Amino acid sequence: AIERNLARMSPLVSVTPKKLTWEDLRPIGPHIYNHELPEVPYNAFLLMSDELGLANMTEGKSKKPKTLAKECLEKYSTLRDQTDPILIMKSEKANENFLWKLWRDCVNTISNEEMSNELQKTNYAKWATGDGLTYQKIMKEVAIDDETMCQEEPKIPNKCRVAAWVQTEMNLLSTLTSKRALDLPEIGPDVAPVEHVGSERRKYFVNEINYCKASTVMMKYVLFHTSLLNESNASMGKYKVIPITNRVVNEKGESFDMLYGLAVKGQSHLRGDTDVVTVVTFEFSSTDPRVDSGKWPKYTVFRIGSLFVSGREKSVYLYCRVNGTNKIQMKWGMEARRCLLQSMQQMEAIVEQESSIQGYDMTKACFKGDRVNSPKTFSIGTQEGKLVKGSFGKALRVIFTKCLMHYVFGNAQLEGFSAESRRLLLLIQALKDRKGPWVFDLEGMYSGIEECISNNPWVIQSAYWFNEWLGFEKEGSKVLESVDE
Amino acid sequence: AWMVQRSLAQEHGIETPKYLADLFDYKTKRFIEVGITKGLADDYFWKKKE
Amino acid sequence: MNINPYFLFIDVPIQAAISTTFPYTGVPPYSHGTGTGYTIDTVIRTHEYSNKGKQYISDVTGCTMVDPTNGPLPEDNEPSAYAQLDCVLEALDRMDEEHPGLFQAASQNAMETLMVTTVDKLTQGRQTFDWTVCRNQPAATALNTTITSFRLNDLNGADKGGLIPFCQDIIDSLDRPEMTFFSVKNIKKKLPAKNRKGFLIKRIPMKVKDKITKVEYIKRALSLNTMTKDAERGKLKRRAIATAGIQIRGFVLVVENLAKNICENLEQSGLPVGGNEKKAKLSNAVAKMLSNCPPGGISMTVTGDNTKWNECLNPRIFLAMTERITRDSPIWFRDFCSIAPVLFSNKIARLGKGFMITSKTKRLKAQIPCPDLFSIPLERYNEETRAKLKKLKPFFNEEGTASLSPGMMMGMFNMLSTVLGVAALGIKNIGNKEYLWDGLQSSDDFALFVNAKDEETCMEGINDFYRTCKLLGINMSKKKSYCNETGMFEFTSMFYRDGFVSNFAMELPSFGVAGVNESADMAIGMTIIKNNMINNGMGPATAQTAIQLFIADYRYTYKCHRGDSKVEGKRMKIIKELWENTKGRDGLLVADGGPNIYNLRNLHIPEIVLKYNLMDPEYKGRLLHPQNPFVGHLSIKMDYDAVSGTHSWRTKRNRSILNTDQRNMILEEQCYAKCCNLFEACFNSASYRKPVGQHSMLEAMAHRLRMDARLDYESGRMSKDDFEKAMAHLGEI
Amino acid sequence: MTLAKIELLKQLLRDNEAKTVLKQTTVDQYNIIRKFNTSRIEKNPSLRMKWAMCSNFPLALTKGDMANRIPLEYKGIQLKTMCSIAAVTWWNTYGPIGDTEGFERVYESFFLRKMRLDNATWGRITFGPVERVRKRVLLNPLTKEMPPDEASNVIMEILFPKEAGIPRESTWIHRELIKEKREKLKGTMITPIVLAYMLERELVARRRFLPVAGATSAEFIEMLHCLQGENWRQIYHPGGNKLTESRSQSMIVACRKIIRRSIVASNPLELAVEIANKTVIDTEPLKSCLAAIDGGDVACDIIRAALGLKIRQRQRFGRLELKRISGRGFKNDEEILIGNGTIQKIGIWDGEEEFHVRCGECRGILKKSKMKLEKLLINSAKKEDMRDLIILCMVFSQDTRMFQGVPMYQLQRYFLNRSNDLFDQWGYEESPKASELHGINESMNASDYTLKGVVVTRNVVSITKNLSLIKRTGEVIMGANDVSELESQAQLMITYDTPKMWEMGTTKELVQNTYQWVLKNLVTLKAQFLLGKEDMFQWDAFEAFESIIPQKMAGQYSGFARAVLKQMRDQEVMKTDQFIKLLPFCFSPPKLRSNGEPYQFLKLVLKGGGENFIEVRKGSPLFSYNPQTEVLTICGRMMSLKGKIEDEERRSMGNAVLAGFLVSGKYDPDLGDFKTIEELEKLKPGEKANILLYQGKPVKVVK
RNA sequence: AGUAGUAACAAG
Repeated sequence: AIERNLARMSPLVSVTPKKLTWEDLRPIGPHIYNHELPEVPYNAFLLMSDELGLANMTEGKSKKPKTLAKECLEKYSTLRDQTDPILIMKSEKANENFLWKLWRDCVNTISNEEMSNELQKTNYAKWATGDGLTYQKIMKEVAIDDETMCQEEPKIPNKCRVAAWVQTEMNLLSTLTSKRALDLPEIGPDVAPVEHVGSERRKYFVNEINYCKASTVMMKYVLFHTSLLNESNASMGKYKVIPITNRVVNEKGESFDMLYGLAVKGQSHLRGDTDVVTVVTFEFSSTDPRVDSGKWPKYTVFRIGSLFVSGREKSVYLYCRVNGTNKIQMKWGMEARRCLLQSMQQMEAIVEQESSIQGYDMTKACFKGDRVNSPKTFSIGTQEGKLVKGSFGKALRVIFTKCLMHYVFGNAQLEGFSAESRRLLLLIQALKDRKGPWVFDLEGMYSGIEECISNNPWVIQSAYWFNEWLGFEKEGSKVLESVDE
Repeated sequence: AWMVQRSLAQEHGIETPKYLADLFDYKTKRFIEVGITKGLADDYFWKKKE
Repeated sequence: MNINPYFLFIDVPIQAAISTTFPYTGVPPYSHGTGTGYTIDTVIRTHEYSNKGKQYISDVTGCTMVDPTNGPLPEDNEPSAYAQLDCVLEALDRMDEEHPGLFQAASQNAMETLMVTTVDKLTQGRQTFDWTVCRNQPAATALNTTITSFRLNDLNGADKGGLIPFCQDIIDSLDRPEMTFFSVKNIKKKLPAKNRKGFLIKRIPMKVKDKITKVEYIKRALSLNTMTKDAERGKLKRRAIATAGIQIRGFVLVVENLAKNICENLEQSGLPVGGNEKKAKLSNAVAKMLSNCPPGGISMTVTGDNTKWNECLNPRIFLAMTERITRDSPIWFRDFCSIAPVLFSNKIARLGKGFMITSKTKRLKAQIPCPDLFSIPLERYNEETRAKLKKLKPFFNEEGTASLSPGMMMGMFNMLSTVLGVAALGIKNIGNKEYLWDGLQSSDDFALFVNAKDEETCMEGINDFYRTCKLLGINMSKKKSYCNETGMFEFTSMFYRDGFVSNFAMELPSFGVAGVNESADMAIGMTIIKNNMINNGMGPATAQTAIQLFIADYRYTYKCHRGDSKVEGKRMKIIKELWENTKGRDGLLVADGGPNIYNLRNLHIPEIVLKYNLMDPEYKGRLLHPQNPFVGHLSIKMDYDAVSGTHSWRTKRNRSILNTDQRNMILEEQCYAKCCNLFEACFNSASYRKPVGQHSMLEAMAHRLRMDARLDYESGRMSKDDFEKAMAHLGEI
Repeated sequence: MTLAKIELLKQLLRDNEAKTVLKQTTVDQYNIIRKFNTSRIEKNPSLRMKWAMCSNFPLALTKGDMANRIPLEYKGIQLKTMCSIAAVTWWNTYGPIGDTEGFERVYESFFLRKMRLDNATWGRITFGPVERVRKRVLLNPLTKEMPPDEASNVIMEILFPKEAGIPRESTWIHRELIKEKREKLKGTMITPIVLAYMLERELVARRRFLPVAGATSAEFIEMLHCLQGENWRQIYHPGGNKLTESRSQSMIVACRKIIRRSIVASNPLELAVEIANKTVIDTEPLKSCLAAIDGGDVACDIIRAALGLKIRQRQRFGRLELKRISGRGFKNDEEILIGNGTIQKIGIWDGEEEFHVRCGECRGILKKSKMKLEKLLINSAKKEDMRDLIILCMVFSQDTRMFQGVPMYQLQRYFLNRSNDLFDQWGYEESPKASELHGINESMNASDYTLKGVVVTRNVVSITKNLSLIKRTGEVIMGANDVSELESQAQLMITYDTPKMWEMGTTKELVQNTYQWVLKNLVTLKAQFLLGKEDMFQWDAFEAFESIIPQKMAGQYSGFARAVLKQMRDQEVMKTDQFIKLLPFCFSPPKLRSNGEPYQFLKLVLKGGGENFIEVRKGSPLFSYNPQTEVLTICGRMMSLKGKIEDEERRSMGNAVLAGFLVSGKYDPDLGDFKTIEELEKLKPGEKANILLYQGKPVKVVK
């Protein structure tokens, strides 16, 4: 019955097999190179590479957040007591006076002798919080008779182009600093040889990540979201100020307490998981927003003073922005520490496989090198259109940063992109391995990938990097096609 | 019925019967099994003894 | 120098570095608002694939029924629901030829299980559409309302104990002219508020009573409650999922248990096997096809993916599958297995909340329900929703639901559909051509191996597989599927490369705090770290870091940081005192601000058992106080090992909803709780073992407490008075 | 207590709502009404926990006498109202010091895990390849293993003896275990439900599939995470006692794995002694295991003879235990139709054999031929021992009457339970009429119509160089090729106290380690190949590689490989990746054709599964090379060949594929199809042919 | 405003 039906079924019904080649692999996401589109703006919750922590010295033991923010601002008093600023940049629908009035409200409320961190429910605070902006729930009988009411056409994400800042964020976050941010607790004593090897490995692996810039940024998100989640439950009705705090230790072991800025929590009667609480982020930065103006259309920047770094006064600005978040995004911020495990497992797997080859623990050999072996080098990136090698430690920081960016720019667009582009990735591996891969509808794959490329900076920059990497593989493919034949 | 049979046997300090008993005298501390045959009584008696 | 993360793939292959391509540290996409737009898409698209077939109005329900089975064959590469019965039966005959006693043996195992299976077996299926209240409830709650409702219309099949008399009453309750039942109703009580309108609708619920006509009840029994799937990974757009009623559940269990018994024996099945046992089975299946390959010929693996799985597969085909499978079995069991497909064949789909309309000028919003969905011009709905409501018209019902004969929405038949997917794999060759296909199947996802002398014939074999699957109602996604020479492939997110490579990012969300309690989550947290070392390829350095990161997250969640640290808090103020009071500080648990003694070697040992020798006698006494108030009512998806101390506590029930006073809801919940606790006091084994008896629950307790009184008197526990008072109280009852 | 229950029952029944519940609800339906929850299933517990801890009073307190001991506040901290998390900490700090006597006896199972770890001694760590076989294993060691149905009845008799119901046979069977735990679990004040869990975890078996390598036993599986990875080994010695049956399996696995190595090398007996001296089954040596245990198999007797001990000619068939009186058997893979109607490959034992039998208490003598029970002299004993003795001997004999009446351990388990199928299909005959002899029927009683070939009576070496045990008469009893080739997993750890422990390893371990040894010494090996003719081929390291290769094809591959390498040697067409790939196959003594040319091959197959093969032309799962990056992939692991490849090697592969063949030009359609192995071997010298190296690269090759 | 993205929240 099957063979009779298949014979009498239309031949138009078919799988349509086409053998894949390099020329068929067209660069994904053509629209991201079109300069006629607007370049993708910065849309993260807090600043990352552009951050500036007003570093205050401490004993190295936990204190209250308001007392900490008070003492940090005390030590940099010129910036605290600024009432005549310079407006450098403004967002489209922002307000200069309300944001500045709110900034002063935060600095004054934190500086005072009282215990309460509650801000007064002012006209400037109510605007930046979004007071009474919800629509009123009327009865169904009234709405049916009302001819003016309609179902809204839903907003669709913008179609943006490649912004240069996403590359810069990746570069700077991957770089090493002299500042350890991680708060890793104690474990049991090492009895077994495996535990001795693992703990010896951690010295190389953990310090490599801990000293980098991305890890200090990670811990800022974690500690902020933890305190933001607590205030969201414990103070639903109240408008409150929350300091952007982080503790830091240097190579010699002396503890610094960093104040990256202040943030205004809005009213947070968060019943549902997706329900939103507005958060207005006032953050310090040395970055001049006029240098790369397309990065900062969401932000309202004030020039608030200067600090003597090197031999000259660097301008200290104040990046003000109305932002938002929900119970889930706050919770996944508290569990942002797992970015270590995803990167550390992946790179330890290489050390273990390399240890199997040479018969001993190849941890030091991979990082620093040894008597027998050279250091493990990876193709880290490009420079004027040619490959550049990076050390084992850099590759770990690159992959750690990659896993942090998955959180910072984590949404449906990244899920669908990474999921559907993985199919295309594995086909490239088949062409590299010379397995002779075939495809049934190649434009169907691209349809699934390219719909997800919209206004997520990491999805757009990944599409740029995918096409760059694809080019270097295509260059290497010319070697294999001239083998034997 | 089994809960009754086990509770009695456990309290008095005796072994529980394998079959489900029909009666139990408190003074004797012995389970009882009733049978209503038609023909001979001794024929049905020794069948139960097996 | 610009950094590139993809450049890692130059040195390392993609399967080796597959964990990097899974962004699981990020936030998953949650659904917002109504799911009616997503549900209506599925209803339209299901009919879109079956519209060329027979249409007819059902005389029972009064609904538009579409039937693609034995319909016109497809003449294009769109999703076809047009399955051919003879083609399905030939694939099953081929299976029965290769696997002889398997069809009738699986039927008897399912049949003998059915006979032993009780009604309480139903109370373990997560959410269930409670037909009484018309909203999703737990399986136990939804079942209990149905048993009590059935008693009001003279249906005491549940009382007999077995699943058969309960299922007999379900099919008989369709014949009833009226259906009296217990239901819930609101009490809109006004109160003054300080918010815009200046009032508040304080809704109070309570147990009332209702009656439904024969036809309207049949619809409720056949209904599927729909809703958007939150937190779905690796996908851009959201989608709808259905949840069926308590009636169909009894029959589905049997049909799935039947297909389970077939699946286990099939060599190319993904289900019911899982974890390491799957990885064992699949690696054996791949090893054969590599050594089966001819000399000089090519073996090619297809990374499979089927589009519109649930939407195209028809219940009428699954009815025919049960009729073939249960050949030698008796007529009653043939009729039992046939019921579940029949209910799916005549099902109705509920359409969620509805759609919201708003005026931005006035800043006013309003939810339009599904009954009042067309009570409004279609121009007032948006451009995309307008086209959906027009296509829905023929299938739309008066009570705000949609008829849906074809498809499954979210089909419960995973096992039975896997058999149908394996049935396609069982053909192996068509037209005696120079190839031999085989594969692996796990409901929707598959993986097809194709041995042949040259790759031009392999693709023709894949083309023959594609076309054969269309005859069964299975549509291979040309967009998402792909193929290559054997050596590497993907199947159920498991990536093969001369052997299955580990993927750590898949299990990464489990590493956090579980959410049960301090004692349990500690045991879980170490076990998760312990299992991932064994299975998912976590090395010792990353394993030890996972220990560290767990204690950090554990301490910040439960607010139980080290006693020596200066971290202020409500709990921490007492921990600092306990740190000073206790001598053996290593004996303290992490929940009481103690030190973390866990390492790789001792993950399998409970913390209370680890630290027992280092504890103080006063501390362990308080921690292990046998009658403490924190340890509630316990009763014997994964499991763990942990000592039941004071940290084994329970969270509050989620009752505080939008000014909803639920006093009467909790009264019913306490009424059953009081009755069950006293039964557990009388019968101590009831917590451990399942009690049995068709007789009354009072009668079991009354006859028990009489024998307790008699034996207490004679042995000499009670006095002459207390026995006479006790015997007096029972005389009343 | 009884008075308190009745008073509460009366006062509960006064309420009309509760009265309607207790009367209508059945004892079956108790299970349903216990789980009645009106609120909702929590779809995000990790979120809701973190959310609940931020709020004031998330926890719940049970209403009782002890719950009122906690105050409403303590030093400005609101404890209860439901309660806060601070209430839990307050209890442990300033609460009632309760009774914790018998805590160690209740949680006895968990303290045994601790003392196993505490008393254990950790051995060496070694980094290298590990073949992890995914097998079903026991997770934790039990007190006494049972099914869940039988275990629950034993737990019921201990904790709730009044509510047991019908007394099962298990009550009588496991009577000493009930009595023991009854006396232990008594003085404790911990809830019965907690005790029932702890008894279940030390009785009901938790068996799950896990990746295992050399350690199957439960005391090892509980540490499995620390024992081994995919790329490292950790020697571990768990504390406490160990089962003799667990030492018996690893003893058999140890001796088998020594034999498989030593067969290949010249003077097998020398290596057999050398390795068996320095083998350690966990802690005890192999010598002591072979001396202490009176069991083993074919392999153990060969090693016993090699080391110089008595040879226990014994065979354990599960519950049955035999000892050899006389005769030898040989295995034959034949397909027998079982009575139910199924085809099954079962190894039948040929020839006449005679065994001294013993099954528990009962004893006897066996006599059998190929698929027959000729005689079965046995003694009088208990009914269960005599029944098992007769059934296990009938299954062991492999009689047609046994098969026609329904792989050997599966037949054992079937006929142990369902014996009525066997006794009917077997048949009957007249009893012996001697004074001492008697007969018995199906029910194990004295009868006239006895079973066919069953009688109940009242009365009760040197070793060769090539590993085969010879009597003084000249007849041989064991053999090198008489051992099973089933390389099963060892129950306990097996340490070879040698520099060459890898040599007793798995296929892929040996394949990986061998090619690694070639790569390290590729400077000296490749240099000497243009000087030494047949000096390199016979190297110490390649003996272990030949033990992987099947004995039948081992010689043909050496003749093939040496000739392919000699083309690269004599003529100016050297490939380094091919030199690495084929060199391990050249150790074996070569076996050419009748012509003088070697046997041509596509793929060189190795032992254990269809994954394990080397491809001569193409890459393979075990071996492949990538000339773009110069990355050699061995069993997943990637090594670099950079700095050790010649500048003229840029050169087609077809020159180093077939022995006595070279590439003239490229694919010529006029010749026709691609020529297979048989077609290529049968061509004349000086004759052209088309060859496909790997799907995509065709070549024109001349002899 | 903003979060966010095929529809919501911005208290009921």
